[PDB]
Amino acid sequence: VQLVESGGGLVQPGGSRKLSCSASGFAFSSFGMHWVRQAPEKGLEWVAYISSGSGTIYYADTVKGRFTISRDDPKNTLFLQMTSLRSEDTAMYYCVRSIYYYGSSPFDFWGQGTTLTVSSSDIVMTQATSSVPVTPGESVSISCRSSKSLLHSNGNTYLYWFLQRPGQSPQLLIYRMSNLASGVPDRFSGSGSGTAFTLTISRLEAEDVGVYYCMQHLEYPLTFGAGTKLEL
Amino acid sequence: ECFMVLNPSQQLAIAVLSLTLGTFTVLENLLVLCVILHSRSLRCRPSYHFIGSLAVADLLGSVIFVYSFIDFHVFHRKDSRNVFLFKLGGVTASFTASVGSLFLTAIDRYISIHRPLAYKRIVTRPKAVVAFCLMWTIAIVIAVLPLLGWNCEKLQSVCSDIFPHIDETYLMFWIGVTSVLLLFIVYAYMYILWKAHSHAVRMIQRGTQKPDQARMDIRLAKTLVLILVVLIICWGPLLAIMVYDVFGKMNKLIKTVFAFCSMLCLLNSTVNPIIYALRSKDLRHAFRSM
Amino acid sequence: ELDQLRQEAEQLKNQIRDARKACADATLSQITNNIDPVGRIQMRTRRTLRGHLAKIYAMHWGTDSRLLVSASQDGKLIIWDSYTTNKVHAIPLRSSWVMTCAYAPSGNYVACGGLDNICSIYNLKTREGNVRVSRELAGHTGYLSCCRFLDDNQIVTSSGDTTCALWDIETGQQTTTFTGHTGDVMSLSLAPDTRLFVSGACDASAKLWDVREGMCRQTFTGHESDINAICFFPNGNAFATGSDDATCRLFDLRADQELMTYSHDNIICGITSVSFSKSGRLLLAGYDDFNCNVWDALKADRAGVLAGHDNRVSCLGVTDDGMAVATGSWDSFLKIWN
Amino acid sequence: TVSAEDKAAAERSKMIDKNLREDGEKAAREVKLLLLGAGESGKNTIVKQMKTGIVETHFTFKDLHFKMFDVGAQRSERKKWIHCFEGVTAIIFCVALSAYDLVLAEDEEMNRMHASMKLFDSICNNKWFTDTSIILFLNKKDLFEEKITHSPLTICFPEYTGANKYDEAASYIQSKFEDLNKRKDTKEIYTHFTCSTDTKNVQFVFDAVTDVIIKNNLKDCGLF
Amino acid sequence: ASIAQARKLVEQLKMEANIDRIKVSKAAADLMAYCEAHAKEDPLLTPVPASENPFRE
Ligand SMILES: CCCCCCC(C)(C)c1ccc([C@@H]2C[C@H](O)CC[C@H]2CCCO)c(O)c1
Ligand SMILES: Cc1ccc2c([C@@H](C[N+](=O)[O-])c3cccs3)c(-c3ccccc3)[nH]c2c1
Repeated sequence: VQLVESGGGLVQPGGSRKLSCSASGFAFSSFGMHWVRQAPEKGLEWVAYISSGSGTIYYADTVKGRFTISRDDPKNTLFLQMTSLRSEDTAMYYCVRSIYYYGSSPFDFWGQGTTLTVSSSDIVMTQATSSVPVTPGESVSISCRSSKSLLHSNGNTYLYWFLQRPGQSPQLLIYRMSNLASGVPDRFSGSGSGTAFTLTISRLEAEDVGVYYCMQHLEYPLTFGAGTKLEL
Repeated sequence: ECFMVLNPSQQLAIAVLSLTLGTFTVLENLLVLCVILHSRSLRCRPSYHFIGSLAVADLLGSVIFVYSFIDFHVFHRKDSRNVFLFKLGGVTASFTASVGSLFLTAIDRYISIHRPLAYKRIVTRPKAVVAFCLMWTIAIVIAVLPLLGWNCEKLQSVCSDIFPHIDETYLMFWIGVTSVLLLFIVYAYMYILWKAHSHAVRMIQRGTQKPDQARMDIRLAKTLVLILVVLIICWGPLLAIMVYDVFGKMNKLIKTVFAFCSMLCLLNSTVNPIIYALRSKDLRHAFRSM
Repeated sequence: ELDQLRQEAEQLKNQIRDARKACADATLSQITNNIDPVGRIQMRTRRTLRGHLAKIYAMHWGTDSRLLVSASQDGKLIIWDSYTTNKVHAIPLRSSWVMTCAYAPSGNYVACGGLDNICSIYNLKTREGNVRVSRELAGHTGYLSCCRFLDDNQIVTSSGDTTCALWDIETGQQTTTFTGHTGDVMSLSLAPDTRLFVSGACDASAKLWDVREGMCRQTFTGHESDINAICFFPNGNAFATGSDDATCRLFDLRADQELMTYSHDNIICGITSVSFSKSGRLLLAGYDDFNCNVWDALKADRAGVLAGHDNRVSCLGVTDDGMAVATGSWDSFLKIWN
Repeated sequence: TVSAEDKAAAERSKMIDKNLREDGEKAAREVKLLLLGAGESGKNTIVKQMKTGIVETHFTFKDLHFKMFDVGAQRSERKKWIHCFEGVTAIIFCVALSAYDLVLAEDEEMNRMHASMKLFDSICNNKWFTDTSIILFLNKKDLFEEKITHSPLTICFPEYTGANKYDEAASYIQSKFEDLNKRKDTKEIYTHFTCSTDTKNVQFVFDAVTDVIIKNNLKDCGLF
Repeated sequence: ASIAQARKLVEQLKMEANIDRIKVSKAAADLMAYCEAHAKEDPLLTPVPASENPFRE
């Protein structure tokens, strides 16, 4: 229901640092702990993970041996520790917790995030448009394409249609198959056809205009496509 | 050499009686395996696991030993050292497994009598199968590995006299292990009666209510004296002649008396399942019902 | 004064059975015959579950036709994923003695209840990632028999004394109370159209209850012993009653008469549960003879035995589309045939 | 090695299995005592001595936790819910022992002990409790022994033939219901003759269950 | 009292006796016709092949 995030400021490469998140007043003993990094010109990419019980830890394509998740719910000690920090790490971070059931809503809620400045076979999707100028009163229709087959043998395709209102935190629109998420107006919609995925916004308002991103990842590395910021 | 000290007049009688006892053993052990292996709720408790272990071990050992014994004496097949040592390993493995099964049953009943509150969790299928497999591995290892390397022809051996090609050190190792396990069995079956009598006396003394005498202690004594009597009468002289074998004094009659004492070794496996898998009220009711 | 009352009582009782007697035309067997039987049809267990420690008493399917719920003697209500055998989550109860568990059509709520004459309702789809007791209805002095959700807000319960109650979720006060049966009530099945329901009693009586009107629409008398299980036809205009006398029977609402009687001379022990399937073709029954028979509703002859349970079968169920068939007995295992 | 959904949904089974197997052995360390017999007579007071629907009472002594299932206000059929209590260690039956002397009766000119006998015969021959040993308590010893002098016992029942001594008259009626047992091999009946001034009135039953426990183990291993 | 409770019983019986009923043949035929209508989508009745493959692994 809320996140208390600790971490930020200006640092230098090679200096270890821990970024923490707490979910007080909210059950979190059985939630996965995806960590997401912000590219000012590109899309978000997933950088760290841990599952329920601390029995599984994953990493992105080029971060093995660099990050480490430490989770201990008795003392609310839930954070990331940095190892071998490099200069090119000036970015902001989100912490999203989500757990998987049948019929669940993965990534249904998102954290607040915090910025941090540092002194100076992967599946890739294609965005139909990028850096589109903003204009009110115009319905939004955005297309996306996938590199490989979306349909896993289990029948659970990965169709993430994250939306980001101008502000601090994003929200989810479509998670698995054209299904709306919680805490979002019904004006949004999503659909897909083969390798073609579509986001649609018919009614416009002061909050309908924002940035949009998509995921379709059968493997561990999760990474958005090109940034489609309307404000740019 | 020639260790076939034999006369056909008694040879025929010994052969036929050994064959009859072996048939009895295989028949009763097959019956016990049939009654236990129904894979019903009887299979659940480890006690029937140990009982079936004893049954199958005796079933295989009796037939293998009787076949080897009849082939050795009435056909006089000298064979070679390699084949002979392999053949003699089966009897030792089977007997060690049988003694281990008796030891495990005695330990199970000791745990049941000693502490009854935690017995339902102390003895459980995982620990039972771990101990079962460990005992089988130890038995088969001591049966086969030493015979591969330890040979009378090797060094410091008198060839164990009555046994053909056995070292003196190897003979003493088996005797001590068997004696220790039998002593533990006797101690467990004595402590069971001691605790049962103490419990009966405590029940009578305090005045609590509920065959005129103490049915519990008397029934347990009637059940558990026969087992000790049978075990002693079956393995008394055999564990003594082999000690005399270590002494080294050789006589014409001692071979004959050892051949006669083989009767008791076969009869122990003949009679053990009758007193084990039938004395149990649960097992008897299971047999009567099915 | 009582003599004339009693006289009019048997007069009215004789009036009803005379009307019923003239209504019957022919037996159900003579009209359901002359067609090919299903024949020998049984299947192995495609899935098999575990985790329970004692005898299970009730378990219910879901609207999604995949998820499951289960309740046992121990205070655990477990949610099952049938396809991939993994337990979604478990809910600790307050009373070990439970006989009733139910799954809401929307999937948001679950209902539990046992020997304490209370009905607890927990919320599944919680924003805080837990399962919390949404409601706790307490308006009976006895023990609950069966719980079946009518909607997201209306629930009908059968008490153990003589009665049934239609409730409201927001306020624990009973919306309607149905009285009769002059004895204990054991089974309660609710119509697919959510407008009518029936109940089986320990006095060999079955009564239709009007959800809105609140009065007994019809009364059915049959069997020489208790009634333990009942379930509507998927059409919604019939039901089947399982009794302790090792016999099941078929009833039609508009016919108001018996149609078919299922019994076997080999078995003498009664029925613990009954259930249907798609198209109302296979009546499945879980007995206490360690087996679970599956007989055609049209033809009472045997069509398959789902043997493989080590104790008496307690529960049953079928998927909404009619794909798989779950089960459950006094052994802690809960098999899912398909 | 499945997709991202399943690699995290096969860990839910792991935690639920560990919770179930952890909470399934915590409840196996407790004894369960039924009281299908009358308990409102004098057993309430006994409950107060140790320290509507099913009444669950929890107590402990000698490293044993006892769950007393006082079924007092059910007021329904006693046959439908009786199989739920199958598997309990013992059934505590209770008699006030102050009826023949008092002649309380009030059961339509019938003495209460005929009803008590009927209950004992119904419970002692039940199919679900053939292996369960009933444990009988007798209360109100002081009142019985103080008002037995003037009370004629033979008037209630002519079968009795004895004096008015308190330590011989009561022994006659024990067989009345004890001989009703149809299986004397395992379904033993115990008695304690409790008193309201008695201080040790529960220790007895504890000893009793031990006699039930050890013997039960001998059924499993097979010493009997 | 017995007289008071007799009024309720006779009222219930007389309000029950006048309920409408139809013949058994029409009601029985409806279930038989219902089975034919939904006969095709009956995996347990008519064994559906393994094309869709539910509950596979
Ligand atoms: C040293 C292994 C102890 C196993 C005890 C087996 C027993 C004492 C019953 C026994 C062992 C050997 C024999 C015969 C002894 C003769 O000294 C030489 C030929 C043996 C034939 C057995 C072939 O398996 C025996 O009759 C009983
Ligand atoms: C006819 C026959 C069959 C099997 C055996 C075995 C081993 C089998 N093996 O090779 O391990 C078995 C023992 C018990 C079950 S099978 C030995 C044996 C035992 C110990 C040492 C050396 C040989 N003699 C046998 C004779």
